[PDB]
Amino acid sequence: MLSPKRTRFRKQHRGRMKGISYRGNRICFGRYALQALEPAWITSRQIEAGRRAMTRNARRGGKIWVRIFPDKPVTVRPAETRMGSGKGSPEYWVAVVKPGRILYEISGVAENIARRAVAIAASKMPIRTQFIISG
Amino acid sequence: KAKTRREDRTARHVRIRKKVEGTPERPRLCVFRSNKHLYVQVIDDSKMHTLASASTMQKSISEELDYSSSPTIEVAKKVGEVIASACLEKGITKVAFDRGGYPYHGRVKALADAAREKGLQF
Amino acid sequence: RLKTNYIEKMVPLLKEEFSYSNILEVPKVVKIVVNCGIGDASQNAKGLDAAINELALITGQRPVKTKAKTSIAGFKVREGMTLGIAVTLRGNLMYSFLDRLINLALPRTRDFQGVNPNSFDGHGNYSVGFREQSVFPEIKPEIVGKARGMDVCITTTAKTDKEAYKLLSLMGMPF
Amino acid sequence: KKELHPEFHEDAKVYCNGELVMTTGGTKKEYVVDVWSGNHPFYLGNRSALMVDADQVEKFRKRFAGLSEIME
RNA sequence: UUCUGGUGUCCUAGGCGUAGAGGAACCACACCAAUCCAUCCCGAACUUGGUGGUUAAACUCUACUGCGGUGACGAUACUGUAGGGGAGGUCCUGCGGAAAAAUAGCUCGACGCCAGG
RNA sequence: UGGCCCUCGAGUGCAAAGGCAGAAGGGAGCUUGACUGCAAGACCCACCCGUCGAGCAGGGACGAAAGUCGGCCUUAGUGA
Repeated sequence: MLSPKRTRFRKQHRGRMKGISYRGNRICFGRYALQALEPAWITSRQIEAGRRAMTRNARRGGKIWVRIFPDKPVTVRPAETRMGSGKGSPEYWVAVVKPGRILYEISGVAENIARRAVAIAASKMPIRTQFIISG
Repeated sequence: KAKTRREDRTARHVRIRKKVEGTPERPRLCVFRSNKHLYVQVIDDSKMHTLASASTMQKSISEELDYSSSPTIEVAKKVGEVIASACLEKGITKVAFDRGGYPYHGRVKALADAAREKGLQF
Repeated sequence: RLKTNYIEKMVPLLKEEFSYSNILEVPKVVKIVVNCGIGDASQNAKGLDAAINELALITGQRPVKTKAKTSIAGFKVREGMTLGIAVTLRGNLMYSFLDRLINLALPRTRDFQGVNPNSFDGHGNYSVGFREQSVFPEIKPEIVGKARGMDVCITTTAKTDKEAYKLLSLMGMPF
Repeated sequence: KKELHPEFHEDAKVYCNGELVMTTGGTKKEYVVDVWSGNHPFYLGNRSALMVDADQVEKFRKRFAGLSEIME
């Protein structure tokens, strides 16, 4: 649930994944889609390894769309005790992937080719994913 | 295209003031002049109603020249006196000074002064 | 002459050319702001006084003392310094002054074409400009700093642009 | 005192014409050929490009057309 | 009853845009301006004395549902209390309350005191 | 400079929140309550302490007048 961002004064608290309330999108772009079931801290090394894989089995075809964006920073403690708050960029950054929201979107292709494409993309995701269609 | 909010004229001429609001509504004195005549009114307060309302034309009925000038300052004091007197007889002098747009010596300088001739004093 | 010509030839044609109706509601000049900016950047009070006492002759009216609007530019200009003047005449003082530029002053200027580009603002308003080589019955090239021009923005009561040039063309303004 | 009399100059206001004898008030060539006028800028001649497109119109007459050598 | 002016109770079902239309009985433009007064530059705006013309603009109405706004029923989210599950760190159940968004629809206000036709 | 769209998206002495165009915004004249002596009724603290405040008494300033002002938009700029 991340995408290329730009430099800024990014450095705030962590946050807290709440009820499914917020997330609850549908299927706008692309024919089929893929949703989640439980919130989490998706890093950039996960979305990138999942996006390229989505087109890795395609190569020169349709177009990929991302209706998501990270926000909630991620501070980690080196190895010492706890004197203050973490940095926020040691490893990476994440957000919140609550269920009901849409993630990947594929279209302009067949049903089978667009089916296996989401398969591998789902493996890259740490949280379980639900496969849908339309309607 | 895009709705724009602009404060009306009667919202920048410093019409409504503080203090006087000691009462639900201060006994203002509607002393406005049109583009030919002038209308005076001792509007009450609370909700509405007034004590006495006179005009430049109404005076012509009592005793005034027919095709006589109105914008003239001479008529100002005449319009301020006709509205007065009877206004006091209605009960008791309940008029204040309210006017936003007349540089002191405006066509209302005689209207307010006329009130000081019937009893209203401040 | 300029004012009189208005209600005896100017307005008439403005009644037949455009929509037929009453007498008024026709293109009529309201004022004439012949602003004469001064060379900015250079901090000098001489150029300021040389301007105020410059237009106060051709218009016979004490100029203005505009102040630099509060803003952040590239130059080292501050807010609170005077760098321009704009006088505007009305009534008789307007028509009379406007009649000057039309009759006199021009084509007094050597090599005066007259062909004006597009221009127009978009609401019945017209403006012109004079190079650093003009001439006016009031201006005296005997006791002045340096030859400097000025801007002349004439606004009318016209609703549209097509009703702007139609008021200055039949008036006498060079076109 | 220069600030005393603001100088109205009403004379030049109402009487803009006055006397053309003093200063030429549009007596010269406001907009007309001066003398000889021999100016040929880029805006003259080059602007109004005289179109020159001539072709062969079909006529009613017996004439053999075609060069000695044929070529596409 | 219709129209018009000043001041309120109510402040974007009452706002904005567009089109049409009315009055020199009322209101605005407008005429004049040596003055009281004003414009650090112009009486543009205030202001003062007032033929004529107009009511185009402005303003006050009417029509027209583009743009705003007002706003159900049902469902959903959340939650108090009393309990039960549970690997995503939340969720479910009995019960009470139950909006935001969105949909049908409503809608381009309605009146009060006084004065002048 | 002139015209149009001109709608806290500007300006507030300085951080920031809130608030403000009936303006403390901005400009000018007169002035200078950036008043003395008190002060019903309350807020804020364990206490000390802090804050707001109609009106009254003795005298002034501004406006025609009603009328305002006991500091500076408010909250720090301090210490028995």
